[PDB]
Amino acid sequence: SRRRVVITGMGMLSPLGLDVPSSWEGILAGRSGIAPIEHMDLSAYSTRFGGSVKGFNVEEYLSAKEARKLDLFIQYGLAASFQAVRDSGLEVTDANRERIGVSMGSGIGGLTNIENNCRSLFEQGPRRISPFFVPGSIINMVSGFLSIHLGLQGPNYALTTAQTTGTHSIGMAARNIAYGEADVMVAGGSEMAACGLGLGGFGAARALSTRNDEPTRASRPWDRDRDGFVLSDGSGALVLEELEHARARGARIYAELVGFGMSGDAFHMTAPPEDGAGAARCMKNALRDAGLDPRQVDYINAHGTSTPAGDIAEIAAVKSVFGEHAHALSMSSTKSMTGHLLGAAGAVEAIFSVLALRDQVAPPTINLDNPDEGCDLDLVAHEAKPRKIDVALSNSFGFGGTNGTLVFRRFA
Amino acid sequence: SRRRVVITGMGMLSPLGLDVPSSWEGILAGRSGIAPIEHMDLSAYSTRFGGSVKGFNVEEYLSAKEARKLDLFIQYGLAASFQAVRDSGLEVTDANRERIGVSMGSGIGGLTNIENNCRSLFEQGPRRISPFFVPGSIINMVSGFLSIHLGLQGPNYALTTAQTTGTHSIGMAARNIAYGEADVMVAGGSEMAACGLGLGGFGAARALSTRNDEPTRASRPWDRDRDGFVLSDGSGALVLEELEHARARGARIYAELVGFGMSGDAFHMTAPPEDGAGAARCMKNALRDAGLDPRQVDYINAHGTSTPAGDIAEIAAVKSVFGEHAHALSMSSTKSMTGHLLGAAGAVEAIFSVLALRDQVAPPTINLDNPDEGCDLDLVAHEAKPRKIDVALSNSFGFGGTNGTLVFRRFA
Ligand SMILES: COc1ccc(NCc2ccc(F)cc2)cc1
Repeated sequence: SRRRVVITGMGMLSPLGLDVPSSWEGILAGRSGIAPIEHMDLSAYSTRFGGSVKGFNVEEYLSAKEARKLDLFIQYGLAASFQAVRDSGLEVTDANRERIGVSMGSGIGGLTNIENNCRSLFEQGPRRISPFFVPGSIINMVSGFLSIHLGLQGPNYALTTAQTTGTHSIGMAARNIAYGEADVMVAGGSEMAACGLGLGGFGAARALSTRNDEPTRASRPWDRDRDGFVLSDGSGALVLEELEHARARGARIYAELVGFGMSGDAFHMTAPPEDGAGAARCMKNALRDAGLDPRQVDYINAHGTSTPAGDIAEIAAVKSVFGEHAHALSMSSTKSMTGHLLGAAGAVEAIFSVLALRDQVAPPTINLDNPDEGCDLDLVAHEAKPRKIDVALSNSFGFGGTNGTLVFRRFA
Repeated sequence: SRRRVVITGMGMLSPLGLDVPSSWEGILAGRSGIAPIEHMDLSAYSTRFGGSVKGFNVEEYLSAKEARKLDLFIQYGLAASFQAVRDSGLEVTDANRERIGVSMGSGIGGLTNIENNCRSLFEQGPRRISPFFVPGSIINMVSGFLSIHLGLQGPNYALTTAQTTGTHSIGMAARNIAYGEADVMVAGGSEMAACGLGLGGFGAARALSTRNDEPTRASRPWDRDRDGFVLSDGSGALVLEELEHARARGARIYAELVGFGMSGDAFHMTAPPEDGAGAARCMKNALRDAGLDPRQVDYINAHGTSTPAGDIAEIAAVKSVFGEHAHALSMSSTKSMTGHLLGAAGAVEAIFSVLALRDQVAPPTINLDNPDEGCDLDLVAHEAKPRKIDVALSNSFGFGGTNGTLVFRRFA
């Protein structure tokens, strides 16, 4: 019968910091992590900025020997995973290693590695492709390498649901524990898509903000002057744990994961429907899964990408689901500060939602100077809002019309 | 308590054929789909052959214009998915569309598109990158395009667990139905990694057979002269359906899916442990999930990749799990004929396991001329073996030590 799932450990690399506390301090202070990109010449590109991880030292985690084999998205996912496991206090033993698994996802995986090996193939020939190209680039190898380093023998998999990945990874990992397939899961996502192929590919779709002359103001969810998402890098990982397992070992519990929803839009390969129908179906699944009155929802960490169509679809969905209570909850987009970490977005945002519960504060939507037509909810414009938060919802939406919602609440 | 899951529809593209019955006819005849790769200069590569899909006509499924937006691996996944849904007879309605979902995965996704967009980027710069590059290449777009085309609003996701993808996709879709999150799922995988990057990437790791002179003899699982796997393309899709739902509409039921196991080796990035301890845990987990004793197993569709270490690990795993019954079951690698479809391997081999149940026949391991040291099980060398099959397993063991096992049973 379905068991309860709690969060005992969290870990992160973001554009705001090299761990959770440093990232969260930036979130509550309204700081932007967005800056012109330094790692490549982007003069031929329409977008030349994004949310980079600043000062990442892989030798805090891995030998230089091993680090050289791995795409940055794997390095970031392992860094977040190691933080989360250490934060949990969990000791892996022969008695429990079969009951601990990992579901760390990515939207794109090792794009830097692919580009670099494609350059070798075209300029030199196939004999110059790295022997480590496949195991060092493909998406499941955060789950794989973490399992090898910590001896995790439980369910070992990876989701790839584009901008929904982190949310789906956490929800499905919670189902593994709920249904008895595991007692512990490390789950979340990681992404490093900031190479020519990534900025070029999103650029070709005209999906990205082109505010190159003022990057900290580019990401402006629900602002009438928004012009697309800001591409960002990093990782979130959480340790999910069966409740009685956590209680038995005296774990610190941050919050309980009470609900998870998925739905497909079945609308369009890339565009969300303007009315938010799929996001509404997804949230209602998640609230019913959590056994909640929708009026119990205090805080929503929106997907809030700063696209014209996405941001308005989310208002329409929240109004449809919550009716008059839509005017009582607080909803914010931390992408205003972090940008869009794509497959890691739902992972860092799940962590921000849990910290909103721990600290009783709604993070701000920075840059919300002129709310667009119909964007008239409490969007926590400019400044963090201390408030009562018993229930927090984290939403994600992605290419293929794929929707995820996580529902967290305080644990006593 | 759990609902029962049955298979009511199957679809496939393989190196043996453009549908299930053509592919299966090849399998029971011991035919190879392996040949030198055409319309591609592989002079500089150590492997010049593999399993290509021959004469695929995407315009049976899509307009030319919609096909130009999608990587081959997406085309192949959609072809198998549309076949599977047709074969099921299912009518999607407003009354059931929220209960029908998709989980079609890939190990590598859009390598051909990545390669062609790299070419444009390096030669001409980012302004020649296709606008459809990202949504036409990312792994969740089979689930996405299928949901949009058929109006599916149920769980929409994609797994990427390397060579385990197709098995995990089917197993986790089965869990969705068993635990009441959906009534119908389309599940499986697709792969098209025959470009410079795929042949070059696996080749750089010296993971591929280099038997260029005799491509049909390259894939020789458990044979003492095997020298690595053969890279193959295609797709498999199954319609999974809650039993009472299948019976109420008079569906043709092929078989029941009674068990799913997952484990992690936690051993090595690309090699299994010599004793297959992870594969043994995974099969034991799958049989426990099915409430079956190892002695009830009749037929195993092996992972059987034709790698030195992989093939011997599976023999050790089977001897460990099945003890005095290990010689009584039949175990065959259809990869002897199809080669290794990576993320689609588990999907086409689940279909072959179901068909082994329908037709009471163990498919051959072709090329098993000189069984290696300790390869003394019934490996169905050279020719198909009619036999009693009530319970069939299908195993997948991939990079990162990620394992999957499906248990299928005759339905009456
Ligand atoms: C935007 O284009 C894409 C980028 C990545 C992927 N898949 C993951 C992946 C494939 C091959 C690798 F070597 C490493 C990762 C597909 C499409």
